[PDB]
This record gives sequence, structure tokens and C-alpha cells, in this order.
Amino acid sequence: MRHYEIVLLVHPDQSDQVVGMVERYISQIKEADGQIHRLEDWGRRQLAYPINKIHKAHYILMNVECGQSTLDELEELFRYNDAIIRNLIIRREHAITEESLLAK
Amino acid sequence: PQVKLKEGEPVDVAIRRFKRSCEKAGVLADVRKREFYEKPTQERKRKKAAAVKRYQKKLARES
Amino acid sequence: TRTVSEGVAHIHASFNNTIVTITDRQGNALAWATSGGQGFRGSRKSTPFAAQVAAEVAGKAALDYGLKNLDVLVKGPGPGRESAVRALGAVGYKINSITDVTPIPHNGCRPPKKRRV
Amino acid sequence: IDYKDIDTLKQYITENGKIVPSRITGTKARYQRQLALAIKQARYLSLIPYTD
Amino acid sequence: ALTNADRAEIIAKFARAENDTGSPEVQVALLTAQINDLQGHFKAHKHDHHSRRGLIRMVNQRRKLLDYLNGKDHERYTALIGALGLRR
RNA sequence: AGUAUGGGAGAGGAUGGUAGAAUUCCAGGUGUAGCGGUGAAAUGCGUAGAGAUCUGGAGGAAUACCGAUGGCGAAGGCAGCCAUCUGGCCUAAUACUGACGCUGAGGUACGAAAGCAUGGGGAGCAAACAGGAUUAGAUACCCUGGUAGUCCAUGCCGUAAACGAUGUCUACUAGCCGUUGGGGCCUUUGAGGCUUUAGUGGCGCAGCUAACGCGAUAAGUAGACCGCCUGGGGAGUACGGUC
Ligand SMILES: [Mg+2]
Ligand SMILES: [Mg+2]
Ligand SMILES: [Mg+2]
Ligand SMILES: [Mg+2]
Ligand SMILES: [Mg+2]
Ligand SMILES: [Mg+2]
Ligand SMILES: [Mg+2]
Ligand SMILES: [Mg+2]
Repeated sequence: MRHYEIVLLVHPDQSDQVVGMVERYISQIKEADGQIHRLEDWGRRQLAYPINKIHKAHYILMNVECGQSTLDELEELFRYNDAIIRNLIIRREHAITEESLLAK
Repeated sequence: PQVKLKEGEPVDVAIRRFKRSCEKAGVLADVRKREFYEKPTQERKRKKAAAVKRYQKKLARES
Repeated sequence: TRTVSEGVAHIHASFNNTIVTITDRQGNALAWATSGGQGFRGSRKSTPFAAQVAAEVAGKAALDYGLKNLDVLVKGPGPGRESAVRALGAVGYKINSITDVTPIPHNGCRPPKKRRV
Repeated sequence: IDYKDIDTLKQYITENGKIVPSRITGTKARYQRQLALAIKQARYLSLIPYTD
Repeated sequence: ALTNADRAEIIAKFARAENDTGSPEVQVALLTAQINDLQGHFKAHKHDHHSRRGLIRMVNQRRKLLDYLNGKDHERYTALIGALGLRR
């Protein structure tokens, strides 16, 4: 299993559903096997430039350890989830647990 | 640029400041560059000449 | 008929001509003038004087709508870009701000070939 | 230098949003490359604007 | 991509002495393993000529080592080729 | 000369996805005379409404700034961002094999752009071509349009001022100044100063050279192997053969 850092932007109207989606994603990693090192919710933020005419979005960041399956499964979930508007996945070496800037 | 103007700012001085800001930005040179397509070999030669001139300038300053 | 208090001015300055269009906010047009149209139809279209005359006539025409404060957006190269704002100030518009909006491609389409003159 | 350090990323960005050259700012080659990568990541994630 | 455990198992199988990692047997075994591993990659990417050059280099090095071993001792060479399942 | 184990830098290669700027085209809003182009013009576009500005949509191609005698690759050549597969290089110590090496006739692999065959795609640019100008003439240079092509998949083609106009490998021969990736040592005010290694640049002693110049990245001093030349044209041509 490798280490991945995932940042997701979520449409504001579905901001109340963020807790369910993050819970389901975490449950998938745990049931597969995985290891979840970080999970931060930055909250609503004004975007530097509009995306799809949206000017504010909800930011959620997560650092996990998983395998290729768990991975491609998560990317296709993000692909077919309408609430998620833009995602960034960066591979990392070793896990990061320290609190990151912009936490709240 | 976005040169916001003070209540008593004269138009001429405002235009001078706007020209200074545009010169700092360098948009005009970028606009000029794209007027005609320049070939990669010519661009590489131009950059080589620029580097050669820069190094000579540095040596002259050090001297 | 329509009355508006604030508006925008767009200066399309090129190497052959200068267009000055005074619009309201949201981009609906109110007046427009051209250096070549305002006489001076020749190589002098690109001279600063023609741009100044065009700006003067455009401002005088737009004064009918009761515009006192203007925002200036200038596009592209060409002599006469500076003359437009000077003419607007002379005719009496209070310029809130002046900004440049010239497009910059990030290495997109291929430009035409070099002239051999 | 990471993509989440918006303050230090801004310290190396002009008013127009362009990345300042190393020759002017005074940084080293590795730091300059890392910081350019971070700025591109932040631009994509919309923490900082591409232009203007 | 073969792992450290796999490489260690190969070295354990073909070691002639404790801490022996530079013998022709071990070198040829490792080269054969990695050559077999890369075959899967090279069907999925038929136009990776840049990596195919490294593959050819591996093959050439294996051939040189086998020739040296055969020249210096025939019994070891025959046993090695029999164990590794290589024609020549 | 090669192997195992820890770290490091990189536009090295292949497959897929994704983001911003801009051009073009298509609808709608405001609005009415020019727009465009050159040395000057004219062809062309526009009152069945152009150009200018705003909103929305379609599609192709390339990735501003960073950017750098910077980086990587055998050469050709490689630039936004993310994932997957994958080659080489550098660097410290220990531990292994024990000459396992250099070069290389035939042969074989790769090999810019243009061009060729099948299928797709086509925004911008543009051989051919058409029109407007200049000129004594214009089959051109300038201007307005514009097809193949430039793009994608699968193959062929074997060519370039494919250049450092400098074949590969090894050892030795004053110094000074930059820069990229590592190792080691010393100061402190947290960044600096010394060394060494592998690249990449500027001077320069000796030596070499017809001269210009090269000069530890040799064109110096020596060794191993290969390719090539023997006045200018005819001529990289004809005949024969191979592809
Ligand atoms: Mg033109
Ligand atoms: Mg050889
Ligand atoms: Mg033409
Ligand atoms: Mg392909
Ligand atoms: Mg030849
Ligand atoms: Mg070349
Ligand atoms: Mg030659
Ligand atoms: Mg012939």
C-alpha cells in the first residue's frame, strides 16, 4: 500500500451531505484494509475564480494509505459524484499526521 | 494595473502612473512577441546571444 | 431617454485605428466613435490626434445620458491609447480607474509568418 | 515549500499573478523549482488566481 | 518491479557462499528474473524503445556472464542453465 | 570490470485523465457607419446591421510567467497539472565475483522535417491555386482568400549544415573565475567559508598549428581498434545488383 493525499472541493448546497460522503469514503478504506492518517475539513471558502459559476466551495483534505483497487475505486467515486467539483490526488512517501496550515 | 485614482489626482499624473505600471508589467512586449511566428532555431540563437551578452556584462561589472 | 450615472469606456487601440466605445455597466453600448470615421482617413488614422478627436466626439455624444464618472479599459497597442483618457478628462469625465485588458495567449494558436520587406 | 502555504506563495507572486524570477527574488534553483510546482498546484486547486 | 524479498530469495537460492552476491550464478539468476518480469510490461507498451534499450543491455550482460562461466567451468554452466531453464 | 543493500536530482520513455489563457465559428442583448489592410493603395467584409462591448454554446491545437552558455537522453530529441507502468544517472560504507575487459569487417536496432498507404479529425497557419497591388515585364517579394499538410491510430520511408564540420576507450601534463547534482570539514545569529567528486561555461602557461586558433571537455604527450582521402570538372551521374 502507498500513501496518498486527496483534496476535494464540494458544491456549497450539498455542504450538509459532506459528513455522509466522508464517512462512506473512510468506511471503504477501512473495510478494504487501508490506513487513514489525516482528515481535515477546511470549511467554506471563496474561490479565487468561479468554477461552473460557483464562487464558494467546501474544502476537505485527507491523507490515507491504501492499494491500487481502493484507489481507482475512490477516483471513480469522485468522477461520478456530482457534489464533488474538482479533486487533487498527490502521491506521498511516508505518512503525515501533523496539523496542516489552513486547518480552520 | 488597476490604477485607482485619488480624489485630487490630476489626469496627467494618473496617466503617467498608469504608464509606469504598464511598463513594469511588460504586457506590451508580450503583445509584440506574438505578432509573427518565430522559428525555434532563431529563438535558440537569440537566447544564446542574450546569455553571451549577459555573461560579458557580468564580467565587465566585476572588472 | 435612459439616464445612467456611471459607465465604462473601452479603447480598442490598434496599429491602424482606434475605436472608443462608451457603454454602461454590464456592457450595453451607449456611444462609439472611430479615429478613421472622425475624418483623418489615411495613414493618420493611427496618429494620436485622431484618437483624441474620436474620444472628444464620443464623450460629447455620451454626455446626453448624464454620465459624470467613467471607468477606462484599454486594449492592445497603438498610438492614441493615452490620448483617449486625456480627451475624456478634457471633456470633463471623472476617471475612477484606468486598467489594461490586452489579451495574452499562453502559447495557443500559431501566429502568421514573418513578413520579408 | 508546499501548495498549502498561501502566504509564502503570495510573497513570490506579482500583482498580475505571474511568478517572480529567481534572479530578482534571490532564491536557489531547487527552491525555485519546488515553489513553481507549488504555485501551479495552488492555481489548479483555486487557492490563488491564475491571472489578475 | 521485483521486490527486495524476491531478490533476497533468488540470492539465497543461488548463493555459493555466505554474503555471496557477485558470483556469475547469482548475477545471471537476477538478470533472468528481471528479464522475465519486464516481458509483461513490454506487451502493454510496444513503443517504449527507450526502456527496450535497457532490456537489451541486460540480455547482453547475461550472455557475457554465461560465456565466462562456461569458459571457466563447464559443470557449473550446465547446472546453471538447467536450473534457470535457458536454452544456451 | 561487474553484483547486493540506504539515500538524491531530473522537459528520460509509454498509457490515461484533467485545468487556465487565447484564436475561430454559432445564437441572443446594446447600437449605427464604417471595418480591415499598406510605404500609399486596392481586392475583401458591412445598413437582409458590420466592426465595438456583454452573455451563452461548439470544437481543434499548443501549454504565458517560472525559464537559466539550466536539466535529462546513445543520437534523433524531450515543457502546464495528476495518476499507473518503466529505463538510465549520481552519491556513502560495507560486503561479494576474480580480468569476467577495449574496439569492432559483415549484420542488426533506433533514427528531425518533408513525403507515402488505410481510417478518423480539422480551430490557427499554410505548399498548390485564385484575386488586388509594384514593376518595362512579376509566373516573386507586399496584400485578401485558400487546398494538401500540419493533429490522432496502425505501418512504410532511411534522408539533413543529422555540426563541436572534432570516431570510441585508457593514462599523464601550470594556474585563475562562474554555474548544476552529491560527499566531507569549520563558523555561528542562521546563513556563510574551505575542500573533493560527476557534469556544464569564460580566460590562460607550456606544448601544438600554414594561419586562424586548441589548450585537463586538447586540435598537448603516448597506447588499442575501426571508418575514410589521394588535383578541379564529368559525378553520388550511367550500367548491373539490393531495398
Ligand atoms: Mg498581415
Ligand atoms: Mg562495440
Ligand atoms: Mg499569403
Ligand atoms: Mg500513442
Ligand atoms: Mg550523408
Ligand atoms: Mg540536431
Ligand atoms: Mg560529416
Ligand atoms: Mg543514385
